[PDB]
Amino acid sequence: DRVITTSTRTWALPTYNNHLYKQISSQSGASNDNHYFGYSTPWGYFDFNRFHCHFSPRDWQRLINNNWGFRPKRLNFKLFNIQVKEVTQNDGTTTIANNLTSTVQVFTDSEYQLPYVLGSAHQGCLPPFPADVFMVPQYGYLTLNNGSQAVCRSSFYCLEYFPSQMLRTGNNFTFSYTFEDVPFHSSYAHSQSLDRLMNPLIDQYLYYLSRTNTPSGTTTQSRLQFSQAGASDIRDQSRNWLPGPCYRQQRVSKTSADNNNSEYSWTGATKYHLNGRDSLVNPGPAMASHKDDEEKFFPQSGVLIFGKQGSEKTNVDIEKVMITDEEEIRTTNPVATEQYGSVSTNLQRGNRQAATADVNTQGVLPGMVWQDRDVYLQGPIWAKIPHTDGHFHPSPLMGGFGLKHPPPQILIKNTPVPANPSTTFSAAKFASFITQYSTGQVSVEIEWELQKENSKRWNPEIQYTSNYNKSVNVDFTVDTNGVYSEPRPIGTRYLTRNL
Amino acid sequence: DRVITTSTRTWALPTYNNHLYKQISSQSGASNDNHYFGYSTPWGYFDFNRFHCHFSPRDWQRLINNNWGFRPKRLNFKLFNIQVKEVTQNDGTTTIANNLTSTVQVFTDSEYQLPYVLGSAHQGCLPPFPADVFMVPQYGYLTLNNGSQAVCRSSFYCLEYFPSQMLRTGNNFTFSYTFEDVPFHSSYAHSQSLDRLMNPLIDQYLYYLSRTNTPSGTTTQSRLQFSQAGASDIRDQSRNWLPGPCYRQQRVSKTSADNNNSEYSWTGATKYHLNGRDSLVNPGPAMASHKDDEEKFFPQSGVLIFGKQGSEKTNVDIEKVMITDEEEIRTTNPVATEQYGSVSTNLQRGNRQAATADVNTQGVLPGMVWQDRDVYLQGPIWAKIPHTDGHFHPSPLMGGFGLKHPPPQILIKNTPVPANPSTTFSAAKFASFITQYSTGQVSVEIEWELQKENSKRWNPEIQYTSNYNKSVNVDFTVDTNGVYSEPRPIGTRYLTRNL
Amino acid sequence: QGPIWAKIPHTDGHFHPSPLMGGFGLKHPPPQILIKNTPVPANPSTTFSAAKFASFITQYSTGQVSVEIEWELQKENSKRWNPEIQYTSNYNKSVNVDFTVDTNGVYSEPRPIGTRYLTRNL
Amino acid sequence: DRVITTSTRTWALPTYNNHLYKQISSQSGASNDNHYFGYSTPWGYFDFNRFHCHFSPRDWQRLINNNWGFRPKRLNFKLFNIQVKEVTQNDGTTTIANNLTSTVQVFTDSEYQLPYVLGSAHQGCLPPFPADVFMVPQYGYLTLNNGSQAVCRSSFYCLEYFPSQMLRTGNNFTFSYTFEDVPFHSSYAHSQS
Amino acid sequence: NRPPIAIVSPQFQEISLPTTSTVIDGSQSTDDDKIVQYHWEELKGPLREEKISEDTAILKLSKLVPGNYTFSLTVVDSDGATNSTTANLTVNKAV
Ligand SMILES: [Mg+2]
Repeated sequence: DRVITTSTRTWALPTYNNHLYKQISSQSGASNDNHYFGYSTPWGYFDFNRFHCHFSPRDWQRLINNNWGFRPKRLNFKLFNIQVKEVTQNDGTTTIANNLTSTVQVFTDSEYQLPYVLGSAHQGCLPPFPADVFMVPQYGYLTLNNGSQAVCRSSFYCLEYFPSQMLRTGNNFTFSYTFEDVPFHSSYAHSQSLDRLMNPLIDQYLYYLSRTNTPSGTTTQSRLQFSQAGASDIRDQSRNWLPGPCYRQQRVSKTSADNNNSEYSWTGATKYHLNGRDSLVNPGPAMASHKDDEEKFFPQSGVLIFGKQGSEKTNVDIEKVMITDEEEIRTTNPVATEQYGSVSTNLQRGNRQAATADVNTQGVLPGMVWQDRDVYLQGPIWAKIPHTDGHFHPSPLMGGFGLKHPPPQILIKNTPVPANPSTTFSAAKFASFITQYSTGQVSVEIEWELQKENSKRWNPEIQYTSNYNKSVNVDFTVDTNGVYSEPRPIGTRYLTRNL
Repeated sequence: DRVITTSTRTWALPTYNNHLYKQISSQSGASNDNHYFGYSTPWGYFDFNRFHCHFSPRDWQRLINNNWGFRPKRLNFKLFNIQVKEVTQNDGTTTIANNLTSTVQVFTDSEYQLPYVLGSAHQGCLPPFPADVFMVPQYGYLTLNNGSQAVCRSSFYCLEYFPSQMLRTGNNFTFSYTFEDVPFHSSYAHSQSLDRLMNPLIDQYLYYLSRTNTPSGTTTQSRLQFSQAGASDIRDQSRNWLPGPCYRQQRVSKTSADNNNSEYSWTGATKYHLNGRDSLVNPGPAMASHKDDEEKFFPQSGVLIFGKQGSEKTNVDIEKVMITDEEEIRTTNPVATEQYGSVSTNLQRGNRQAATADVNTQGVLPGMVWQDRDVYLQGPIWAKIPHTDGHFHPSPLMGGFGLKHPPPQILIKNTPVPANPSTTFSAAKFASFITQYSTGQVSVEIEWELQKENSKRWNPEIQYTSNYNKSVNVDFTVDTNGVYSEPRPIGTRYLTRNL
Repeated sequence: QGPIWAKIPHTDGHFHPSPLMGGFGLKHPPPQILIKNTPVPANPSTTFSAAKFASFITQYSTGQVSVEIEWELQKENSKRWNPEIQYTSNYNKSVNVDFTVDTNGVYSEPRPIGTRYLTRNL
Repeated sequence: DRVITTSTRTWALPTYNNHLYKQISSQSGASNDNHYFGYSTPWGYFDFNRFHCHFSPRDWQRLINNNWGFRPKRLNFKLFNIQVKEVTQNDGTTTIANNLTSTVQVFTDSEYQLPYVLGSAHQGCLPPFPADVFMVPQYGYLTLNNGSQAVCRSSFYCLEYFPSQMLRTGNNFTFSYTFEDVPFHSSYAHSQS
Repeated sequence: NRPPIAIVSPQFQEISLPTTSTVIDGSQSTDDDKIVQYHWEELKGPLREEKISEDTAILKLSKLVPGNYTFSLTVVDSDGATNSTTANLTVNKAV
């Protein structure tokens, strides 16, 4: 009922901003939806908020083929074997030397006083392959903006204001954290659909309106008739529950000829409108990607899309990305690209026919049930729940564990070391520094709690498995050049449970 | 972490209804939306459900400039120095005398058996200025109605049926109450908006559909392309949360020329339909009053509107009222006068273009966060949560603390004293009484719990402050005639916190 | 951005010793903390010379300095009825935020901030 | 009724005067009101005598909007992570290296035997913004003068005469001080004339 | 300040019948500060009644008869500075 993951990596931290805090904004001209205002800091931070920074692919398979659920319990974070190097360039040459006197400053924001940026799917975690060395990402944040300008409530945080720890070669950093009680992630699909929970052998004792008019000579006549639903009119049965909420997405095909020849990446997107500006909803509320036998379709911005190894940043073709699909939840959640259902629109009578409408948006109703989005090996683990008065079912929409008090941001930076100062006093700000960077090891150890699978089903289940045939390269391995790659996205719903 | 307010006032209680209970209704003719049926009673009641009945303006400033939250803990209520006066008019003159033998009856409805009418923003509390003497309001209530008529489940409550306390001159009344655990009100604005929680320096590892067609010779061709969002396409980033729920309001301008020349106060209003009749939604779900730089616009019935001193009751001009505005919550809640967002409406394909629709109503979705409406110095403190099977996020829409067991209604009335009876028995109901009224002191002491502000921000915050320039009158003071006035509405969100 | 204290001159008489620039007049102020790099001679000649050593190895030092001051306060306790004056940031929009760094990393203090906002009677 | 401020900064101390004490004066010609006579020393000194070396602007606002008075009680001063660098220039190039054997001398004048120059509004404190690195100012002082010349009571102080503390990389310096009873500053205006 | 720059996603709309509705996106228009006003105008086109002349970022054209169209988008600054850009639309009849 427990599994402990441990990951050690080698990081390199450069000096950012040349030690300065700078105001950054879109003040060079942007659309209203793209304006921002914030600060880039000289600090770097540690990001291990992806499952692959902790689970090897084999570990993931062991987890998903055998457990109905799992959730994080505690973590231990360490920084050791730290070394600062000074870089001096003379006559077009580069010399690097060790400085045992310089330090590195480590600030752990355990009181959540700084804007939390982990939880926004940024690229800079411990690499999935343990032999990769990574550059620590620069910490920056955004505040309130009115166009490219700031407003009075806009905040400015200076990190030196807080007490940090100084580390020189030989010193090490340790930090232990306990996760709060959070629900287990559901690593299973349902073997029953919400509209098929009845006993197909017995009729219901309840009636439903089955006919409205009946033959009357040569034409019809209004006459209400009722029936009890059994297996032959299973769609008409009385039920106790409703499918989860929806916020309709546009449907696109993995086959380019099935799509319209126009630009609707934005004009046809599902958006939310906040303080005058639009944002793409992505991935929105947990919905099924497609209905049975339509595996080629997916929600315009309703699924997590990962890049294949070496994929570029912009206007990459569909073969360069790995589109996930949440068809497992189609048993309780609506299909992302279709209406939630239909609803009555008028009042019928002798000279007016019953009219109905499709509902493309459906907020939660009493009696609704649903499954949250799946987590992936290369996806997010947690997110900080926004500090607000109300937050309904705080499960991060990208997937994962919503936490009030998430693992705190661990910020780090190289202490500035002034270059040769003048021999006459100058009040001017020191602007010449000795070029340097640090490097060291980082290890993250997370303890996970498990809910062992205990199915009493008779036939065999579905399990995640490698392809038994021959191949030039093995999946989740390094190629002939030493490059590690993750060939596909691996979800967590293989095992099955009933509804 | 505690602040105790204490307020003493002098009240005058007349005899209402001439001691009778009367049935009241709209049976004189009204619209279907205005019909009612209920009872006016001979009792009066004490209302101290406004912040200004407890906080002096200076106290309010001390509270809002220094705390992130606050909530009521306990209260002590007293009635003392009670005196009954008898009024006799002879030869067109008025004589008032003291009666030490007459009583006043006090009933505290601690078991909530009577219709609770506090919580409907009625005008009759302890005056905000401590030197004002007030008339105790008459207690009345409504029951079920079918037009101007009653129905069988309509209830009639007689208050003498309950055991009350008798008080004559010299007797005093005390009552202590403890508030239930309720969330702290959030007296702060957010320094981050929901669509700007990312690190602007690092790109996301996730992709989004960035283009749908591409140049193909002289025309375009269908081709799906993906990109990772960074700071330049910040609107397209993948996020974990959604803005709070909405129920769209019409937009009106404080500038009369910007508005349409027609009567849409009702025809263009946001309404809810219950059992055949319409009611104005006012103020509905907590939404932002306007988007940045549109301070002149406000939701037709989406904000609390207070009257300036001496403002009349009907068809008062805009200069006579003080329109509040909730622009602080625009960081998480949608703007009251715009769509929640847009949603897909069809299924695009080769010969059909993607179509979308505005969503003017949005029920809660998993992953939604929001801030409740702000409380004001001259606004409501609490409301009784309706006794129902289900009530989602029971925060009174006018603002304040939703309570299951609110401070009980304290009803009071002058005991009737018969005038000279005939000397021969008569079974007829006594209809001649000695004219009188009572008066006395009332003091309410509330203990409030506080969450001290503890911001680690570097630059200075926004604080509520008086205008330092010269003026004929000082704000929140009495004028040359002794009239106290509250010049503006004072909210509670000055301090800032991040999201 | 002004002075905190000043040393009261060591004299026979000093009327109301409150530093005229502002602040706390102290008889025994925080002492001067002086620091200097110890000289390190460069290569000396191999024959004795009584002459004063004039060739040194060029150097400088650097490090961290931290000052922690505990201040005693007299909490405001006004029983006035109307609201007071408070120091506050300007709520309107601006290109830069006050008491922040600009687009180049330069910190600035836009205005002088005094200490007299609250009010007391005479 | 208490608030504790804490400020950490990075300083750089050059060698001043090339290690010499020099007599300085206005002896190059000045007005009678501008004449002086004194000594520039090879020492530097620490100046944190401005409110912004301790209070962030937000801290200041918190202080002034809520208190009628305030006064300093005690202070703790520290020097740590000290490192000496040697600079050698060959062929028009600059090389900097670490010397773990060299020291820095720290003298705290707790008996007030040297001319006190803090208190004359000089520019060289810990920068108000915590990320700024500052140069430590050179200590100098003035004595009696008669025009650009000295007089017999003119004093000359040599700081090596006093016992100082030696610090090499790894050594740190601590100093605690208690302020004397001083009146609270009045952080309020009067509502009556 | 600098004047705003008007941008239109599609500049050569090629929509034919029976498809009668197309769309022009102007939400990409950018400027240093923010844009406060969007204004669409049909400079030329088939003589008809269904005109839009709206003030939205994304323009929705419907009931389009065959012919050539030209729409001019004008964005306004917070200072009052403006800029315009033209869009082309062609509605062909069935084949
Ligand atoms: Mg502009």
